[PDB]
Amino acid sequence: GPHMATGQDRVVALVDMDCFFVQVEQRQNPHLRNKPCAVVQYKSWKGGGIIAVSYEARAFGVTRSMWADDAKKLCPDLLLAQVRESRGKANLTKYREASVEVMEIMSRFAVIERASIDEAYVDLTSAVQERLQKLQGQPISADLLPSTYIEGLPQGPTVQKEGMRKQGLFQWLDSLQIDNLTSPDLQLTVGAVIVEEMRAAIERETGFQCSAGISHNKVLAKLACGLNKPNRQTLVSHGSVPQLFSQMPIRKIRSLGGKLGASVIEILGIEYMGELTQFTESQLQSHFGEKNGSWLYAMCRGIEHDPVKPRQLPKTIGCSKNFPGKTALATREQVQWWLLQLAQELEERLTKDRNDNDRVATQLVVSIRVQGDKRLSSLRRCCALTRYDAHKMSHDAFTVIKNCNTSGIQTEWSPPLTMLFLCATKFSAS
DNA sequence: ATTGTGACGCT
DNA sequence: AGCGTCAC
Ligand SMILES: Nc1ncnc2c1ncn2[C@H]1C[C@H](O)[C@@H](COP(=O)(O)NP(=O)(O)OP(=O)(O)O)O1
Ligand SMILES: [Mg+2]
Ligand SMILES: [Mg+2]
Repeated sequence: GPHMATGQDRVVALVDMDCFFVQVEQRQNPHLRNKPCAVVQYKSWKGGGIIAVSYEARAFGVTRSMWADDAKKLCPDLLLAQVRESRGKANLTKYREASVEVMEIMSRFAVIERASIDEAYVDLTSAVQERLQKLQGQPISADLLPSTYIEGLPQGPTVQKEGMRKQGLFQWLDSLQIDNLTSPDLQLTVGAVIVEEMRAAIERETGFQCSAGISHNKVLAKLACGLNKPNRQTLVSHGSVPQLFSQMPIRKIRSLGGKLGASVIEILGIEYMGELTQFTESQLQSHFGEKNGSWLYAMCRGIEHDPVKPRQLPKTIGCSKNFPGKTALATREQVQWWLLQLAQELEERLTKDRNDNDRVATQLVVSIRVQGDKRLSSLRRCCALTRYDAHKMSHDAFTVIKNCNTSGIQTEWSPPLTMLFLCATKFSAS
């Protein structure tokens, strides 16, 4: 009752770019706009691998991971843009730079946590208080929320999508208690107003559209964001959680999409997030550990404490290449040449990072995968990163991995290498 | 023959 | 440190 905290202390948003790499390519090439199109990596094997899909193409069943030749079977008019290739490998620089455009705009409004190349969490608690005191008890007009959905509404006692959106928004705004600067629902609503402004700024200043979730924590904000993609934002209130979670598959919640979530389902014999409420905290800790158990106990009630971390920049800079099937590396000169290619791309990125961000990486991580290993990475080893020099970095990487060659003759490499990876980490101010 | 990333937990 | 999980 009076002492059960409800996880309503913060306003958190998650902003996620719509079909991001496609929008980057559509901005550059107007011929691709408003078309079924996808972004592909490589081309020789089965037309290349799709990594991003416009919503028009999704209507035909085109998905990420699909080979372009197969996507063309579903959508013969599908347009394609290829990822740039440099030093024999896909190079993601255009999309990293477009990401920086977006992240810098978001940072004007509040502290952000860069969660991926196309999404960031925003802690809007302080901006909301500021806007509430600036408002001074004035009601919030539906005109300030032109792309907002209120999850769970309309309910209780039109057949077009926009009409239903507005009905739900009207119900929400009519029930709002604007006199209380401490009402969590009012705080979320003001947060949604700010996120409308943020998303309008992103679109105006970059051309890119995005979706967003607004709630009281990161997990609910991320879940909310997906409910009404594309080009829309969704408010998930604390009160909306019991109905929303009552039919929400456990795998849809961030961090439960893999083996842990499958074990929750298997061990407890449940399917939906809401069913977790019927277990004690101790029961959940007994099955999934102290940390996971406490997290699940609170999360299924809509409560999570994970902070929005003040971090706009990636904390590692990595370069990797797969060598699948018959292309696996089997000679010493091959391994050396590709380590050099990776190191040269890495040195380029690291030198730019040092100039832009006043920091230097101090550790080099070298990872490989050998033919036959089902795991993604076979061995990882670190060494010192003291100079941004590609030849030195590639020589050091080879020195670190050379004992992995089981071949008697040095000139060959056994077993063949199906992946190389160089990662710069452990950044220090400079 | 997904690929190229990137954050964080465990021991 | 080196390995595993999870999601982009
Ligand atoms: N498995 C993968 N491998 C490589 N690149 C990937 C990838 N998954 C995504 N990307 C790249 C390409 C993606 O554009 C970008 C952001 O990933 P999302 O936010 O998961 N997906 P998007 O923004 O395309 O669509 P929407 O958010 O509207 O559903 O990261
Ligand atoms: Mg996205
Ligand atoms: Mg994303």
